[PDB]
Amino acid sequence: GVEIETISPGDGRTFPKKGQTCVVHYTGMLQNGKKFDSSRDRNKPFKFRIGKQEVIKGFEEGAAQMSLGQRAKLTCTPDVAYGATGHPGVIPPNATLIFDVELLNLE
Amino acid sequence: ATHLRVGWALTEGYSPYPGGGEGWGGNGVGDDLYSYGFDGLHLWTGHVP
Amino acid sequence: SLTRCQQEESQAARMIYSTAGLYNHFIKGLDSFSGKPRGSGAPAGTALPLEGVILSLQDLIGYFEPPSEELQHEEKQSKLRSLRNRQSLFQEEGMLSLVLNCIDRLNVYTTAAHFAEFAGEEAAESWKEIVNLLYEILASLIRGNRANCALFSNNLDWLVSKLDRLEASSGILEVLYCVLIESPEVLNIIQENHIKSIISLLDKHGRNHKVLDVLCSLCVCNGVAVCSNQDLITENLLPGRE
Amino acid sequence: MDILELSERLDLQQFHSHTLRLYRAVCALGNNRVAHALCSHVDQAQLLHALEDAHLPGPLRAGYYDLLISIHLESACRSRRSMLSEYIVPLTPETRAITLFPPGKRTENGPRRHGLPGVGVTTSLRPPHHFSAPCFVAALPAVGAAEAPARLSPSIPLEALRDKALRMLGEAVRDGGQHARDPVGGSVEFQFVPVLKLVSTLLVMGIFGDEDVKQILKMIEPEVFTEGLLQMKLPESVKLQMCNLLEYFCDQELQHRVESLAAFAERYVDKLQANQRDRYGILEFRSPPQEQINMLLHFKDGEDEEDCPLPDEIRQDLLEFHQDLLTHCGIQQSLQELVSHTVVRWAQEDFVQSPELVRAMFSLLHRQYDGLGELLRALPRAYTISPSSVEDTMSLLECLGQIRSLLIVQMGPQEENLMIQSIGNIMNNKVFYQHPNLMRALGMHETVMEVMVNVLGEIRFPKMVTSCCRFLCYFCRISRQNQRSMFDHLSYLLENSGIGLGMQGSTPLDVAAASVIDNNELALALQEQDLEKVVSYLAGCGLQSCPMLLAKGYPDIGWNPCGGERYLDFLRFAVFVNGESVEENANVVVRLLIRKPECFGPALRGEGGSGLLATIEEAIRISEDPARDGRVHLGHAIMSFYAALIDLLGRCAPEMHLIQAGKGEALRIRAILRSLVPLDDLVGI
Amino acid sequence: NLPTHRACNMFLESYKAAWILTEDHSFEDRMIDDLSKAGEKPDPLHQLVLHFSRTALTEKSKLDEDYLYMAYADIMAKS
Amino acid sequence: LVYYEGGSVCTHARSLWRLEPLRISWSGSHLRWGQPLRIRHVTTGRYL
Amino acid sequence: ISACKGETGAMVSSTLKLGISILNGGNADVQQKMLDYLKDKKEVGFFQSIQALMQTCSVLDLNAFERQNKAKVMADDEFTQDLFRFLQLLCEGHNNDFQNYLRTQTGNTTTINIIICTVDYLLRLQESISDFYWYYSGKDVIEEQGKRNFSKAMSVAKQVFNSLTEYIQGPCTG
Repeated sequence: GVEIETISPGDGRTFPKKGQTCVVHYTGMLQNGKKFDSSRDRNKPFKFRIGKQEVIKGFEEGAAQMSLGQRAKLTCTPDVAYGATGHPGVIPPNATLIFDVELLNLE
Repeated sequence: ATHLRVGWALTEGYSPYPGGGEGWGGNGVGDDLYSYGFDGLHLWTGHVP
Repeated sequence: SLTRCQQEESQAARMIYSTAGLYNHFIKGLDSFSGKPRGSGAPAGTALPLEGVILSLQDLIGYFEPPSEELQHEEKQSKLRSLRNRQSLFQEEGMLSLVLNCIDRLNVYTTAAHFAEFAGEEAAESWKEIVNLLYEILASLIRGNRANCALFSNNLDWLVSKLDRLEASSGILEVLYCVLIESPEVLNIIQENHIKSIISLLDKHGRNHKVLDVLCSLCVCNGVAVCSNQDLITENLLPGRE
Repeated sequence: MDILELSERLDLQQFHSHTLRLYRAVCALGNNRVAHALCSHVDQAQLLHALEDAHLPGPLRAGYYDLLISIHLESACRSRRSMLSEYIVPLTPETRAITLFPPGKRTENGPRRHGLPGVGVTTSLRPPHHFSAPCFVAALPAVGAAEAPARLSPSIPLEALRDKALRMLGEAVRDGGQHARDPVGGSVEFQFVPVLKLVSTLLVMGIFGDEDVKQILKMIEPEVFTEGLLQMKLPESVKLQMCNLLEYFCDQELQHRVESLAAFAERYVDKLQANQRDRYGILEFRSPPQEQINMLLHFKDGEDEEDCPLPDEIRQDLLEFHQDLLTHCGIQQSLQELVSHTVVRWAQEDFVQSPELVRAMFSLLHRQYDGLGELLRALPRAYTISPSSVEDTMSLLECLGQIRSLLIVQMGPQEENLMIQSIGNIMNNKVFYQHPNLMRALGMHETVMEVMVNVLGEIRFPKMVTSCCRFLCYFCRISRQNQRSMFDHLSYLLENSGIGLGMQGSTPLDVAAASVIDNNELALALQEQDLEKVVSYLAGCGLQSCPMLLAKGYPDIGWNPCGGERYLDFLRFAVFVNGESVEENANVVVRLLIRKPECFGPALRGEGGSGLLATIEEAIRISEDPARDGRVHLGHAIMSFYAALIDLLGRCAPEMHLIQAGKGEALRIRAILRSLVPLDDLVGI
Repeated sequence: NLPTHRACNMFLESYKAAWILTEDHSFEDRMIDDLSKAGEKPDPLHQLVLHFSRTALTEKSKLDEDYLYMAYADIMAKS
Repeated sequence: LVYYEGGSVCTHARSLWRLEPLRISWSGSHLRWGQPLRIRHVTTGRYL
Repeated sequence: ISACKGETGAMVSSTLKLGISILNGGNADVQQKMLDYLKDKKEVGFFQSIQALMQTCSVLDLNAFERQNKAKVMADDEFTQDLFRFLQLLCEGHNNDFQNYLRTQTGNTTTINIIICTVDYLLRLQESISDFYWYYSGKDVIEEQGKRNFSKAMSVAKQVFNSLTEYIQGPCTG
């Protein structure tokens, strides 16, 4: 599955529910320590709807367990993210992913 | 992210210079074997948390 | 009817006669001791000194020099025309096959000591220089002539597999670059293993920009972009940031 | 380490510059997926930071500028440039307000107020741009799904980019004005070339507004447009970019002139037709409308021609507009004088070395001197449409720009699917059969012919040939002018029509037949070499067995009946028109046929060949035996070949009145035809 | 009586045929005189002629069309 | 073997011959009619 | 002119017009420069191209006339006039050297005789005109199209005759 560790605590009461839209800031790097993506570089928060297979499984499962304003770290195994095919030219096959996620706003 | 660490250092070998360095730069306390630092979640030494 | 010919053609014919005789003698001498380990032999036709072939190769290298880039337009055009004519004559008489055969004969030995095991210590001091000069003369012969470069379309593996060799790597790389530049059609037969071999050469021999130029030359064919090549290069070079 | 340290580490600098060159190389010519992949190795912040760094070495500065341009802006600029040679103006209230000169009449001097180039309202149709936002956490799509949509292009904020470009260009101009000893990048060329290239690309793509254009114009020459850049001392590389900018502004001037002419045309027609209606109501009218409009305008000579009933005020309006158009072009301080003086001074000062600079500057000078000829040559492209059709036109354009994007790419299955879908979409549009002149002006039949030529030049993709053939036949079936335009490729079409398969569906022979059919003028213009080629194909077909039938396990036959029928029907179309025969083509065909008897098949052979009746009876017997048959059946094909041949020979016969006149040629031809086929065979059949 | 856009198209073609072609220009002599100055190494007209000669002398199997050459040759001939 | 051939062979090297008189001194003299000669192939160095 | 290799088109027409423009009146300096350049270069492409251009000039065609009538006869008359005017201006002024050079090129590897080519074209044109008259002999009146065709054919014949006269006006005995 996915492992979640808390960096900065959040509200602790509000959680993402069905039909809502999450606005997050994230940064993703490989297990070796090499960065491959960051939404703060583009200076625009990422927005996605939960339950509509818009993103990979691990990102959604990690974001489902976080409260409003929380900042945490997520780890995803290869069978959850891109499997054995990877992302051509970006992610090699059989890679474990590490994300640093902050939840900003809901809907 | 903002950097902030606190700890102890040794006079003989701890010498950070602005700019480049080990890893991806930004060397502070705990990025060699001459300093020992803390930041709230990790113990840093030898450029390893 | 009797027609007079220019002196340039007669000079070329005489040089061809002498060079063909000498290189046939050298090939026979090389084939003499194939597979018979001993301390004596005749690498040349009748155990001639090996300095003669070196001098002949250097003279041939000097013969095929391209014109200076600082000359006038018309003079440069005339010099290029003469060089093309001379290259066509030499190719037609059949020196390319002779050079290829010499390279094939010499390729079976991996080091100077291994060659001296069959030709003696007295003849092993010129092996590396002869190989380098042979690659240089091949590159000089095929440069700028697409008709000559078209001969390599069916023997690409024979050229690619020799990039591992560490005696004359630069000459092989230059020959491959010339072949790729002159004849874009060969871009349609490149496969994955050749690209991986080139990338492995880059990994093994250090950071060299000639390999980057060679890789760049494999993407566009006279105005159309050849995707596969681009996709394979991106997939095999980029993701592993090493 | 710090990247600026590459100022003294030359090997690393060379390696990194060649690495950037490779980055550009792997993205060239529509590699949008590779661009999306590359957007993770060199992100947006790095590019925006490197655009402003003043301490970078020159090669790295140029490489980063080129990398930004190639990753983000190349494809849209290429498409927009490819579709800038045509003017389409919709008849809208915004169009009516366009005038050659600004409305202010307070200045009545010679120059009046010319107006700034590229500033104002334009209504020519141009499709917008499309981009996608990069993201590397999106779910993987359907693996292996064919016919997937195009990859679009990575996105980047444009307003901040153009503001940054303007600021950098102003900074560079100020820096160069002071004659500093440390130019950015180490030299003037490295300081100036990338910024000018970026500015030119952004200008061509159409991003800047009126204020930005005014600022750029003021930077070019402060005195003319209400230290200057044109009057500095520069090498050739900067002068090339300067020429590009001047070319863009001249193109804008020409477009403005065309739009003003169209607006005046609309207003004048609206005024004139009501007067014509009133004049007819008060009371020549049998002439076609083109002749009417020609007659109504016949007063250029300045005399009151009674042949035209136009009142005084309409003529006054037309004459005033003509005078304004003449004085706008300078035939009777400004951009033209500035460009001419600058080019002449540049040529005088030094001996130019690069051919491209010479060509560009002399093209600019020629454009500047002959103002009216350029407008005269540009008019045959302009076109006007009703405002209700606009939404229909744009889509068609977005289809056309699709095909042109796939002609510079190596061919594949997904490319085949996209081509077929685009051609079908173009065929399904309705305006395609409402404005044929516009379709001819856009020259899309040339593009389809280019696609077909590329494909044909053991074929790999058989479906595209059928698609192009059917599209071209449909295009030919529309109007006479389209038929005449397609008629000029007949030699090539017949050259490539000799394929041995034929049964792929539609074939270029069908295109040729559609090009020639039922057109008297086009039929009379046919050359004899094409007929000879067709006859040679027919003889070759009649001498050899069918390959595909043999490959399917069919009984061996000494000739190919299923093949020659197509050539026979093409000849039949070539000979017979609108129920009457053309004597020349019939005589040529008969004379060509009689000299190659093997075209007639085994039946009409003189060396032991049995007559038509015997072979028809044999074919009838064959059709009763499944063993000698076996989709295509042997007896039916054998019957059809001879039926078509007899039909063609009957259509080649002369007319009755020629026989009545007693001309020898008709009697000779009829005697030959009678000698070929006996009457008893026809009666028995 | 007729759709407006068609009427505009016929008006455009008729105006092009009747009024624009009737006008005359005499810029050839002025252009040649301006290009022959060399005031303050060949003059610009010399460079143009040399460029066209260089284009002509190149070795190629066929002579491709060049509209710049045709226009400038027409100008020189009319001068 | 010896052949008659046309075409581009008219500009190749294998179509060149050299004439050698039997005289040694003044061998560059103009050829007399009926004078004995030898003909040599330049590229192969053989006499017909 | 030498680079066209005998292919008709717009470029050769523009070149011929420019040559006629700069050779008008019989300019001796232009003739001297052209002759010096031609004798220096020793190239054979020029006269081969001229001969190829001459061999493709058209004449009156009767079958095409009938085809058009049932509903292009001489479409390239201006090019023919330009070519023969260029040759005449080349020989203009009783320039003996250029006349002799046009008859025979001494220093080249091969030679071409332009006078005989002009005579051959004249023969073809005369035969075409005779066929046209034979066609129109029986009719009582002549329609406008025949009149215009006759006019353009005779306009070409005038220039051919003038070119021959300028060839032999030396007197150049050869």
